[PDB]
Amino acid sequence: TTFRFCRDCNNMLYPREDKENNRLLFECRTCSYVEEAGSPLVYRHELITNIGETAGVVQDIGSDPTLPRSDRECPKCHSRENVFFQSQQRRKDTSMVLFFVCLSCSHIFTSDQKNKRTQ
Amino acid sequence: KGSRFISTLQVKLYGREGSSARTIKATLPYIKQDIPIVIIFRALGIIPDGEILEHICYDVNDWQMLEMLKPCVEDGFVIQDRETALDFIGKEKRIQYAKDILQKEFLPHITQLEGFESRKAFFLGYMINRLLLCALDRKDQDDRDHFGKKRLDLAGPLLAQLFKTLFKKLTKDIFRYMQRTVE
Amino acid sequence: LEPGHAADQEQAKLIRSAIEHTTLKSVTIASEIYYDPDPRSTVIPEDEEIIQLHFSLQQSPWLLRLELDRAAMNDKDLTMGQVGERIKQTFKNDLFVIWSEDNDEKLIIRCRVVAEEDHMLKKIENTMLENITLRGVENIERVVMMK
Amino acid sequence: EGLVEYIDAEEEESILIAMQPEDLEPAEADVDPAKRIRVSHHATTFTHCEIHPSMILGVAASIIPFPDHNQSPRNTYQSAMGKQAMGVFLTN
Amino acid sequence: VHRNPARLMETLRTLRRKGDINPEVSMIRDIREKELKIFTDAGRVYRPL
Amino acid sequence: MIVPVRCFSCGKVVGDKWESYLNLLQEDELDEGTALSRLGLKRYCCRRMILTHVDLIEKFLRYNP
Amino acid sequence: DGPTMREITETIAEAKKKVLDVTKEAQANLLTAKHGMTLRESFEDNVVRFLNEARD
Amino acid sequence: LPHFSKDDYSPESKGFVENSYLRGLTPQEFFFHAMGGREGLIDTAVKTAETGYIQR
Amino acid sequence: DESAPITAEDSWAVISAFFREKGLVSQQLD
DNA sequence: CGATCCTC
RNA sequence: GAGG
Ligand SMILES: [Zn+2]
Ligand SMILES: [Zn+2]
Ligand SMILES: [Zn+2]
Repeated sequence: TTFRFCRDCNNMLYPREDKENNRLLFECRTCSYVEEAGSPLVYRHELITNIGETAGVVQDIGSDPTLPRSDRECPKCHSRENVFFQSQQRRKDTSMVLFFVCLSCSHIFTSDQKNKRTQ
Repeated sequence: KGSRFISTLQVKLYGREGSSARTIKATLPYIKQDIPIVIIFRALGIIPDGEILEHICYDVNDWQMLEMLKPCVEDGFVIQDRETALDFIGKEKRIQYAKDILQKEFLPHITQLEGFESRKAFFLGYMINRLLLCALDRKDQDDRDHFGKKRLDLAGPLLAQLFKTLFKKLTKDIFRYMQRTVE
Repeated sequence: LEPGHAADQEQAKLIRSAIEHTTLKSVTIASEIYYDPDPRSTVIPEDEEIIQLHFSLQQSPWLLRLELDRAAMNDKDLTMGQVGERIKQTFKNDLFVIWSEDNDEKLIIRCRVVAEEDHMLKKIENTMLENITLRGVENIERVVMMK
Repeated sequence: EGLVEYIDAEEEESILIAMQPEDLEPAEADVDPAKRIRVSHHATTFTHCEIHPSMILGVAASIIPFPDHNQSPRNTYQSAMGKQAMGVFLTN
Repeated sequence: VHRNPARLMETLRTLRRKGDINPEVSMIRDIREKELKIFTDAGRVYRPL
Repeated sequence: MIVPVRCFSCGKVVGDKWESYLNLLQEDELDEGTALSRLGLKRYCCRRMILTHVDLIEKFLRYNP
Repeated sequence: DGPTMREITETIAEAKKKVLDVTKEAQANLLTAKHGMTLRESFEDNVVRFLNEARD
Repeated sequence: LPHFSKDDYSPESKGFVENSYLRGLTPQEFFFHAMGGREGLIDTAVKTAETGYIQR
Repeated sequence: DESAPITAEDSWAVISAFFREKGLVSQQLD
């Protein structure tokens, strides 16, 4: 989605149609501000969600002593120093899939063989 | 170390799973009905929508949580200042009661003083963040059986409860004996 | 099952599909609301192929775009046309529905309403997901084939 | 001297504990079949070690000979009974 | 809040392990949740390790 | 609470053996097993009689009256 | 028996391997649950079975 | 338990007692058997109260 | 050697050390 | 409005 | 309060 607030107000910007020229704009309701929209996308729901699986990837991650280490090689660099975890998306219908964080380049790689991913 | 004053605050996410227009309202001690979250922030000092949301959402890239708060932004759209926000709760005198209720009753742990609100608003935001974090099915509902979240009251603590009570009645009796000494 | 013809694995798979209550929610990945004003010329470059058709054998400049999960559609005996013709037979005239073929790489449904517009389409999407019985009997949440 | 330290269930969440000092951390490269089955170190990212696993128990259970060779309810029942027993409660 | 909690947490533990912070005080660093939690309060059941 | 006279199980007198036993451990510096055997406590019913005896009378005597 | 114990031990090791493989399969996203149940629920049902089987 | 690493679905990790009461149970095994055991004592106490009422 | 690591038998000295200072009912007293 | 039997 |  990615939505903005008024440059001056810092108050939520609301959609507005040109009608004449047929184009997406965003108006402020606190003041007289108006700006063009970037993407036509106004609302995004998502019932089957991919976001929150990698939630918690912090540079200090390798220092968590409770997290397990795998014998896996990083696709990027060839570091075998890495930590791993299952989906942090604490939902019932979730993949048994693992996520590996290479402890030498921060690269996040997966055990998944079906799906690709762009994180 | 100062009395045993308990007041439970609830941050209630209205709207069922699959119900459109999911609003967030808070319970305040001695306040007849629920109050929309943005109205709490406004009554505290946080006025712009972006600043209110800045306190709840800790990452810009998280549109999911931001779309979750869009109806709250609408819920209190009619209120755009601390004066009318405090006024909502509850002459004139009704605003003072609300101002006092925010400092004395709302989050007494943290402070019961006056010059804070920033600490209170940020924490209220942390609370909502945690409420959404779960609601967004990213986090598991808090375990009320975790031992670490339980404390054991021993000899000292139990004696202290009684002693506080007993000494106060004694203190009160001295004052009644002082008051009776009109001559 | 029907005395017959009861020990046939196939007929069972059908009766399971005929009775298990299936909603639009159970088959949708995400629901988007784009500002697509030109009905003939789409702003989404993936959809371009879909738009070429649905012309032979006035609207709203706001598009409602649902992306369906192939797996779910195959767990249920569901096809795009089935879902599409079911969305059509709800609003009848107050909504225009176009859709992707079953063979097509992505499973997409495009909807348009037939002042104060942006609020209405968000209300319709809620009625679609939570209030549309695609197939199955209400209350029958799950059905299992057992020998 | 910081050789030992106090942990509560909350802090317990952030630490990795070895069960044995030796048997949980020497090194790696035949066995006694009579001896029980003890897994592997596997995790090595340790921050602490258990003083003695038998310390998971309290007064009553501490009296049982080999509860590690008993059904769990029998240890609970025995714990109830040792409080019905007779003997020198005090010298005075 | 704190930027470089790894440094903060190493000092905090050092002090408790030296004695300068009461041994019964609990310091819990949640790396992935960007959180530092401290408890000085009575009632907490603890055990030595 | 003093050396029981006689082994419960068998009857062999054990009341005359306590002090001799302590000396064998103290003076002679022997182990319990050789000491028990030196006193002629051959059966395990007799060995347990002395080996497991706890002499609380010493504690009881420590009380002032 | 020395021989018997040796055989019980190997019975348990094979349950440990079956449980590892189903896990490794699960983690590769190759495990596909049958109608009516979660991919996790099916994995769990399976693991518990191999283990119960091993005890018997 | 805090002796395990995060996300461990292994037999040993989730309450599989590999050992016989003869061989003896490990501390981890010991605790998990106690957890199972407790639940059994709790519903034993529940059954007796509930069934008694039913009978009446 | 003084730098050598501990065995599981060496645990009992630490346990003895514990109770020789705390006893069994410290929670009460403390 | 209910919530196993016994006596201390 | 303790017993099955
Ligand atoms: Zn503005
Ligand atoms: Zn790497
Ligand atoms: Zn004898």
